[PDB]
Amino acid sequence: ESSFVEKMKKTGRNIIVFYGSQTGTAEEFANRLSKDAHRYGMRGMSADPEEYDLADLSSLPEIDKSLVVFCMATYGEGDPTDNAQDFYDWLQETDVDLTGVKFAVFGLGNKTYEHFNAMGKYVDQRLEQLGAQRIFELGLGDDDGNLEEDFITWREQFWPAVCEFFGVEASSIRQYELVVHEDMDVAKVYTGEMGRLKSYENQKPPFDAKNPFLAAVTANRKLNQGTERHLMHLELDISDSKIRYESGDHVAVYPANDSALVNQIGEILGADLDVIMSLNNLDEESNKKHPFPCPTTYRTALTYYLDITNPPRTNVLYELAQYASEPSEQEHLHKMASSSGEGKELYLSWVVEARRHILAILQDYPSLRPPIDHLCELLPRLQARYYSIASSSKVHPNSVHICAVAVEYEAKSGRVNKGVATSWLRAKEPALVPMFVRKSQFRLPFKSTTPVIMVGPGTGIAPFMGFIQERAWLREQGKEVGETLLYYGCRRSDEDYLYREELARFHKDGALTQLNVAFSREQAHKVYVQHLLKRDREHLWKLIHEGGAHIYVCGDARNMAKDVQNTFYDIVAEFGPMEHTQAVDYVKKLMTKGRYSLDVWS
Amino acid sequence: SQDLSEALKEATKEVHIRAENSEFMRNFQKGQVSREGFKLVMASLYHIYTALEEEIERNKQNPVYAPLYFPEELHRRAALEQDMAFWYGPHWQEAIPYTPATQHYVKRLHEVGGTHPELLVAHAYTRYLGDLSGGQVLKKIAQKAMALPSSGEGLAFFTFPSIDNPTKFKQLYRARMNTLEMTPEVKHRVTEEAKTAFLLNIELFEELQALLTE
Ligand SMILES: Cc1cc2nc3c(=O)[nH]c(=O)nc-3n(C[C@H](O)[C@H](O)[C@H](O)COP(=O)(O)OP(=O)(O)OC[C@H]3O[C@@H](n4cnc5c(N)ncnc54)[C@H](O)[C@@H]3O)c2cc1C
Ligand code: HEM
Ligand SMILES: Cc1cc2nc3c(=O)[nH]c(=O)nc-3n(C[C@H](O)[C@H](O)[C@H](O)COP(=O)(O)O)c2cc1C
Repeated sequence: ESSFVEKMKKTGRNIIVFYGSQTGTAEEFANRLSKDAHRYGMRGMSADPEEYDLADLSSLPEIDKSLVVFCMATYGEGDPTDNAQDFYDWLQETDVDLTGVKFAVFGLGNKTYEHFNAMGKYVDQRLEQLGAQRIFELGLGDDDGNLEEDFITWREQFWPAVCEFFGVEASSIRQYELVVHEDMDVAKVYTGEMGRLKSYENQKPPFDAKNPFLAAVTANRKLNQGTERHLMHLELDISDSKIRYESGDHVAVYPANDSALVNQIGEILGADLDVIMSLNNLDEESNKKHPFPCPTTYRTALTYYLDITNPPRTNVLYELAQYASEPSEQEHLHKMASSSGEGKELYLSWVVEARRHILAILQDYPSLRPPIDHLCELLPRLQARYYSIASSSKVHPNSVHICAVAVEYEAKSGRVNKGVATSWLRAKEPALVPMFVRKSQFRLPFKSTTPVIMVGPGTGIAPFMGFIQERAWLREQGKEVGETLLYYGCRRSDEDYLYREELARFHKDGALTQLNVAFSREQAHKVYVQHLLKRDREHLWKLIHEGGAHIYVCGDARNMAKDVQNTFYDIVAEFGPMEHTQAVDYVKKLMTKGRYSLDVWS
Repeated sequence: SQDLSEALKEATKEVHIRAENSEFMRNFQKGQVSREGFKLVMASLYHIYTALEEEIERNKQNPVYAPLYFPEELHRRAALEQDMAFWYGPHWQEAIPYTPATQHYVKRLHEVGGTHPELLVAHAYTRYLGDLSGGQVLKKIAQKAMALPSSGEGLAFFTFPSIDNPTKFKQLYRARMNTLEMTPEVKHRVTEEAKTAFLLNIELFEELQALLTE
């Protein structure tokens, strides 16, 4: 086709978006993205790259306020897509100078492959190498979690940053319309249920994400023996739900921000929380009609529907800039949308790091008198929290037990913050809880004879309690129980050693073969479950290799899980003697076979 | 290798590559199916799963298969029925076709469940695991091709209610197979049967390709 530089100035645009699409996902992203520009300041066009003459790239800065964007999918072992071939090889063997050219890239990928967004990474790197300048972070979409979610996140924060570098700024364009139903009948207003109206009152199965069951809290005891943190065991009765579960399974939970916290926002925002209302999605052919169950109050929303705790995203701060009367105040808000410079430096420091929630922002920015309805547009939905079930359905058919740490801490915000679910959970005294049961493939093996290694430092001991219960049960049934190992860990023996007595009972009952306990602050050198493993290596090896033992790692993911993995690698490497790298292969094979299974979080 | 799961992949490595490069599959992978084309295959599959799941039900308690019984997490019959209702309307019942390839496959299934239970697992390995690997991409190509609702109607067979992570589930499934007690003679039989099952699928794909472009 006739050159794209010409066709931009001819069709009246500044922004251009190229898509490398195989199955049309990249295209989908590209098209939505250039259509965002149109009502966000500028005006974009999405194009198939194979039909335009790509030498014309350093000819882009001839269009004033120009930016170029790339949406490319990673295929195979990190290789390119169809319509992207001409470009790719040119890029590989060019180095003619791109100084002054503005760009940004989004990668479409999957974490189960070891070439994660290799395509996207390449393109993003290469352009910089030629003299060109990046405006926004390279996106790393992931199909293992949810690629779409990763995209939407990235997109949410792109536009605000783009605006700030260039100036532009309609910086305000709405997506919902407020419709007060000021005089309206009572039982057609949502009170915080998740699915249908009065779903929380009319409880019949199916019970799930959209019709939670409300389980009655049978008890709550502080397992925490010290004072450092509060760690708690709760018992949720699911008697007539006829929900089934298996040990190691999750139970998901629908919490409510502490109403006290709620109220402050309402106050300082200065509206009536109890105002019955709806926000209607005005983009008519969007069947996503309200951001949350409507009709309902602001009270009901802030308490049950919206996420008022996890700090703001960049975009919402940019949105809010407009309600600040103070110029200086406005400026700060405007800055924290920049994807780089000082602007990015600040935001990470004073928002995300300091864990300034919505409320804190308002408190720290007096000018912010934004409308409550518009805020109830800009807030993320309250995500449910899930908990590894700490019971066995064979000993507790009618009860789902949870183990958890309650969250609470001095941030750099000066503000003491609270955990939503955990604080909420804590207040539930022996009071109903909306929850469902989601399946995991964290499971005990079929052969009761199969030995088990359980590694569960901290609350990670949770699902493993269920495991232990099940093993105990087996022995009551006269079935042959294999070797059963718990490698647990905590800070100090008298402080936070979860289920001390019951675990010990299990020890002496024969049900738990070895109770190994890593006490980490009982000396000035730290003692971890890896250490314990190292100590026992030979015993472990015979179990894994002769007994055909299963491996379970539950708990902290950042450090612990992969330290444990490394320890296992070393065990393999020395005992059916291998190259380190051979050992890793063996380990990996184990996982595939389904003999090494995890269940972590942060 | 030693473990059933490891063995089967190696034994069907060849067959898989040929199944996936048959004309129907390759075309499908670039997004080239007709509504009739899609309609046919689903119909055929319905019969297969009805037979398979009947046999499973029969032998859910025999230890040559009991460790591979996943009614909650896998069973496809109800889901397939939904898709038949969507694709062939309220009359789907005897409206759906019943190709020769399909028939042969089903009758083999009957035999296997009838006198060779120990081998069921080969069929199961071929089927369910496939659905959790290729299946997810295949579902999503359907939207581009037939542009169906992200309300999900017509793609119940490709949607897995109970299974939160297909990668995770494959994990467990493989372990489950290993838990079956079998002599390596019987292991070899099972491996052979896996190949047979693959062949059965492959024959279907090429049949239906004839009848489309036609
Ligand atoms: C599959 C899965 C299974 C899980 N199982 C369990 C389980 O069995 N038991 C269990 O306790 N948890 C479990 N979790 C984690 C759990 O769901 C929650 O993350 C946790 O319980 C806190 O929820 P909350 O709403 O109470 O706290 P939130 O209100 O969500 O706030 C907690 C968040 O604030 C931040 N934070 C906390 N302390 C600090 C600090 N000092 N400085 C800065 N930031 C901080 C972190 O982002 C933290 O995740 C699991 C998670 C997953 C994904
Ligand atoms: C659309 C083309 C297909 C592609 C690209 C494809 C690709 C793959 C891949 C990459 C795996 C490995 C999964 C993993 O990484 O864990 C796999 C597994 C599998 N596939 Fe396919 N597949 C296709 C179609 C089919 C077909 C037609 C069948 C048979 C009906 C099938 C049956 C299986 C089975 C049974 C497994 C499990 C193998 C194992 O245990 O590792 N697939 N496929
Ligand atoms: C056969 C195949 C192989 C893939 N390999 C990788 C990979 O190695 N690394 C990665 O990050 N993503 C990988 N992906 C993820 C794709 O990029 C992802 O599915 C993307 O959404 C497809 O985009 P498209 O529909 O626009 O082509 C792979 C996808 C497929 C279908």
